[PDB]
Amino acid sequence: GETTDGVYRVMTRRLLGSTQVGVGVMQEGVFHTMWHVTKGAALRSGEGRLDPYWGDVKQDLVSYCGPWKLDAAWDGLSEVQLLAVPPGERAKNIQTLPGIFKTKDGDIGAVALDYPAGTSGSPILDKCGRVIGLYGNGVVIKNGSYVSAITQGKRE
Amino acid sequence: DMYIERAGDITWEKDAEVTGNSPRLDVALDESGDFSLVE
Ligand SMILES: COC[C@H]1CN(c2ccccn2)CCO1
Repeated sequence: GETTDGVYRVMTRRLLGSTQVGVGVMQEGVFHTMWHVTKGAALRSGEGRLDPYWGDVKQDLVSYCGPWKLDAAWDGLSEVQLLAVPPGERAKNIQTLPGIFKTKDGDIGAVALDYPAGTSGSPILDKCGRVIGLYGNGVVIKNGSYVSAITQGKRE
Repeated sequence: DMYIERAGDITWEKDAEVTGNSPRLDVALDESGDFSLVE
């Protein structure tokens, strides 16, 4: 199937019509997405098949055809861009200054942008275009607004 | 079955729409990968 680097929609024909359940990143021959998008199931890319290679429910991440390749990190200071790919809508870059998720095991960057559930797996980028994490796993704060973590994996 | 469809290049767009705030939140992460607010 298509192995070109870039952002991709994760679609399903199991439900009514064709539904977008998420988004992912193709880089160095590996497809990267959030675990809750695919639940670890196999993926199709045209006539080709993508098999899961690594996954973790707690990190909420999964890679296909090879190990996690994305290792860029938010510098904790500058604005970033969410390359949002919403269901049935064109890819669109949104600039924001990330907030902070303070946890017992350290701080994580967070993006306060609200999109449909099927936008999960959309990449967050630095000024150099490097993917610093995926959008789609977060929390719903007091005023009902959505704040996602900047979820990044580990390159072995 | 699930399938992928290309949607674009991953590039920084100069003069993209600038929105969203930056909240500092105390959060907890459980074994199921669910984030929750700590108060
Ligand atoms: C009031 O809460 C709104 C929705 C936002 N949701 C999203 C948004 C983007 C990506 C993934 N999930 C989680 C469930 O709540």
